Amino acid sequence: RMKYRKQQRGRLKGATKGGDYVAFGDFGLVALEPAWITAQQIEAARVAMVRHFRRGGKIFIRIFPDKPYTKKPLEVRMGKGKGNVEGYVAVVKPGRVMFEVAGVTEEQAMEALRIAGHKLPIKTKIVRRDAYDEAQ
Amino acid sequence: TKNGRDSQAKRLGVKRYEGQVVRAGNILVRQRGTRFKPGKNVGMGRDFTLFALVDGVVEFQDRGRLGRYVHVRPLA
Amino acid sequence: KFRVRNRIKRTGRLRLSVFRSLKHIYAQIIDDEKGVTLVSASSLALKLKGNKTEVARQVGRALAEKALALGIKQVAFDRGPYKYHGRVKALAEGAREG
Amino acid sequence: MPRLKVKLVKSPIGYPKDQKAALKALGLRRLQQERVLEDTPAIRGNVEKVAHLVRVEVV
Amino acid sequence: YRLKAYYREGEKPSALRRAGKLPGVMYNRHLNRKVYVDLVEFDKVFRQASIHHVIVLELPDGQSLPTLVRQVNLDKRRRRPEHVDFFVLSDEPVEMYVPLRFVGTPAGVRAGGVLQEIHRDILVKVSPRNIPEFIEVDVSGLEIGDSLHASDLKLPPGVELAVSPEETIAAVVPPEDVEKLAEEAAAE
RNA sequence: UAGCUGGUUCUCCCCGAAAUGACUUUAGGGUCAGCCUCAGGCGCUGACUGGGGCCUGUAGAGCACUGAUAGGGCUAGGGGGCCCACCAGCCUACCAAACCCUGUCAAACUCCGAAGGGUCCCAGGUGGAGCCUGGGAGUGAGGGCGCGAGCGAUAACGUCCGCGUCCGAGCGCGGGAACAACCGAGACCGCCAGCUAAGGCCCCCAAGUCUGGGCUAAGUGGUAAAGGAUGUGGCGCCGCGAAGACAGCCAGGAGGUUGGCUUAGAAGCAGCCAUCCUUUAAAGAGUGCGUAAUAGCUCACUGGUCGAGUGGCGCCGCGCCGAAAAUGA
RNA sequence: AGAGCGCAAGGGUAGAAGGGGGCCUGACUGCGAGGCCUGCAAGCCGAGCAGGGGCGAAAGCCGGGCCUAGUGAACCGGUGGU
RNA sequence: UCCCCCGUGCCCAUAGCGGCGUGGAACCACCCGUUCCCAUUCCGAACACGGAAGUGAAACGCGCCAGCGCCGAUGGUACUGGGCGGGCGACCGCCUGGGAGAGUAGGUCGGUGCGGGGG
Ligand SMILES: [Mg+2]
Ligand SMILES: [Mg+2]
Ligand SMILES: [Mg+2]
Ligand SMILES: [Mg+2]
Ligand SMILES: [Mg+2]
Ligand SMILES: [Mg+2]
Ligand SMILES: [Mg+2]
Ligand SMILES: [Mg+2]
Ligand SMILES: [Mg+2]
Ligand SMILES: [Mg+2]
Ligand SMILES: [Mg+2]
Ligand SMILES: [Mg+2]
Ligand SMILES: [Mg+2]
Ligand SMILES: [Mg+2]
Ligand SMILES: [Mg+2]
Ligand SMILES: [Mg+2]
Ligand SMILES: [Mg+2]
Ligand SMILES: [Mg+2]
Ligand SMILES: [Mg+2]
Repeated sequence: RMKYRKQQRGRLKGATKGGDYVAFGDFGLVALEPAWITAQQIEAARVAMVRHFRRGGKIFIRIFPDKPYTKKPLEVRMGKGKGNVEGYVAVVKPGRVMFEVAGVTEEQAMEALRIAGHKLPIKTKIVRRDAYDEAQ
Repeated sequence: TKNGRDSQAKRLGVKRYEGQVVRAGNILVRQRGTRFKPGKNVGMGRDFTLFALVDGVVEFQDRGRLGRYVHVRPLA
Repeated sequence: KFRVRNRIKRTGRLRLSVFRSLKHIYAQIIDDEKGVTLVSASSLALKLKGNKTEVARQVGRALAEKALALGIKQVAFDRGPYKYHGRVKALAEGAREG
Repeated sequence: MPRLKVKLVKSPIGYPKDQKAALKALGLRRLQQERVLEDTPAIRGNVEKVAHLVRVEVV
Repeated sequence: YRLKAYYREGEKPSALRRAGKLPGVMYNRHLNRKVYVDLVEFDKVFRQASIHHVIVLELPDGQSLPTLVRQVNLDKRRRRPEHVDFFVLSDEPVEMYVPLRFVGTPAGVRAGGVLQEIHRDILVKVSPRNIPEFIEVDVSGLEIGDSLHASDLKLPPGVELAVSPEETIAAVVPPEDVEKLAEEAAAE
């Protein structure tokens, strides 16, 4: 990344913008609850996704962490926290689309996304595709 | 750390509003630069202060490209 | 270019828009805050002969008569992106000389 | 502007200042109080903001 | 396709949904009317119907209008349609996203590749009479690392690409298993 | 001397606060301001409200600036290769600026932008309203709770700001078992009167073992999660079915082929890829177990048996596991 | 308008506040209606008036730098005048 | 009363980028010349002066087209004064009043003052 040091905490209101639509691939993974997803949680799901089906197709990770996660070294109250301990996170709100595979069968995706679900803190759901876009 | 710092509040912005009677010289509105332009019977100072030159009522007139003007319609 | 024009606008009343042609030289006493011309003594497009400079002097005197008739006197001249020296000079020159 | 019977039933205790001042403008003292006022535009707005505290009647 | 529509007026928008009706509105260059379809009906209908084929709406007025959903407001928080538009056609040409059936076995899949696909549909100016269920895509000579653009599309008669003459259509990306995981874990 | 602690004596009557701001060798003290109360003045100006004008940059949304940013195309530059130094040309499932498209993020980004609030004019508004002058204080540790933010760990009866409230001072009264601030409700005194508020209406305990309609058999109720499971009920979708379905049952479950490559050894059953034909009512270039490897058991398939339903999927409610603590439950 | 506007950042700005040349010293004295901000003190804006002076043909502008930081009550004492 | 022009103010892009076409007697610009007023840190490019020919190319004025810029409803959401409910929490839902942004249909190569010249 790149920008500067620290950022506010902020609350996680309605599941508004934190939500989209299967923009790529065939299948997808949607969050049911709000939460800051850690960089490790992402890597955890990603590796587990590709490691399941070897030489798999293409995996799209729509979300992206950029919020500095603050934290203090087990002391008290001098200034703002050093943060960075857990690294970064992404404002994931219900409805959002974290992962979505492509160029692969339905069983591989059904299992891989299911697996990559446990790698994530939030209770999730898997959506097919339908045709819901925006046209005529 | 080394951060706790901030110059106290200058308390700027719109002082007088439209539909308000005013004397002669009343600082109608203080501003940072040119968020508002002068106008009919309305002068300004170094700090870009808007103030009446006559006696009357304040009025606002947006004009897109030109900007937002403010003036006082005389009457007695 | 019209900085000068805007300077006079806020100044007061009775502007004197001196728009000159390469051969003509018009002149109007427009009052802002309403947009209305008063004494509009044209030049070549009016009656005068053919001598831009001397024609200017007279057309200026033309404003004077018509103006002094309506009870006006505020010499709110309007350079109108023009250097004061030649044609436009004689304009306010003759107009103010009487 | 027909009459407007308004009876107080919900104690203002615990509600914001403005609401309290409303029942003062309407002249409402104790609980279960009667008070017949006109139906003027302003008087409406005040009885409206406290509708959850009183039961309005069209007389 | 068909669809049983009705006229709206004052029925509460939210309370309407709870019953079983999907709110919506038809309109065109001159028309404008509050309508509302049925959830279950519209669902199965719009499933195949989507936004490529035309669907006439049978109003109680016996009027058969050749409409097609110009837009849909998908509800956040677990996907589900909230609102639906219905652009009515006539005879003047009209733009719209037409389907795209990519057919063939790209050289990419041979050397172990990935079925990339950009525009699964393309907007194109076209007369109302023309209703191509789809357009043939000659994707086959496409090898890994290659791609296909809009300037290389096969257009049927009486139609034009209402898009940029260079836009992409699809591609062929590689896998990403062990070679990347092992290499990336150390190279990062 | 004590800007510190402790004490400060009779009665009834009206009103009635603060625990904030600014400066302080100031922080548990003061000065002015704010909030309380008298006295004398002024008299619809008060709080709150209707209508109208004006100001502003948040929730939200957005990507037009500043930046970040996933994937593709195009493309300057760097690296590797074909190739020869006459130094270019070409490829490059490579690193990758700029530009376009697809898709996003932001307190210190904003093309956009409410509910609302602030203020002036017009009108209701007679209240322990308000404005002016002067006497008198106390107050300058505040706390919960709700909402919006920061800090914290999206910990704390935590902390620090804003808007409001209650305790403070209403530890007076009812409910919540008991409990300052949660819900009701503002106590001048008297009555062996009646209606009601919250919450209740089997007993301790006042009031219906009241009425109709369902859900749950766990003592859930009597309140713990990711995750897990033919627990039970209700709605919608799709497949097979009396031209014979689901399950079990009777037999077969075959050739090339010991599918190609590979392999000490893979023979549908260690590892990689290809990805037919015959017979037939049926048997697939083959699912599980076994074996060094074959042999052997199995499913889908077909037929007979058999005879009325059956399987999968999604959604709504209650419930189960997940669940281990110290004197007696 | 993404530059510039001496120096931080913001609001502003080419319909100049930005770059150049000419003349020149209002980087005046004596005042100050009426205001913003405000507990106090302090800070900030300022039309218009008089004397007198600069640039301009003139209408007119000038009581220091586009602007918001570049500062210190009182006391005690120094130097020049009245 | 009506049409085309010159000036000049108003609405502040639905009035512009652009592609094409039109207009010259009259208005306007360009064009001739540099002696005089005046000037370019160098140039009569511009600022200035005395004015015949030629042109309407440049620029400007007037029309046409929607490829870009721009304006953009309707319906439904997001959010929210005020009132109320559910969870352990992160939070979620209902009544009333209010209500964008985005996107879709669509709309635009401008309207309008006063004075003046010509028919
Ligand atoms: Mg999970
Ligand atoms: Mg103190
Ligand atoms: Mg005091
Ligand atoms: Mg936001
Ligand atoms: Mg108001
Ligand atoms: Mg409090
Ligand atoms: Mg109290
Ligand atoms: Mg109690
Ligand atoms: Mg009750
Ligand atoms: Mg248990
Ligand atoms: Mg700038
Ligand atoms: Mg200058
Ligand atoms: Mg300067
Ligand atoms: Mg003061
Ligand atoms: Mg200062
Ligand atoms: Mg003087
Ligand atoms: Mg002293
Ligand atoms: Mg021609
Ligand atoms: Mg909009």
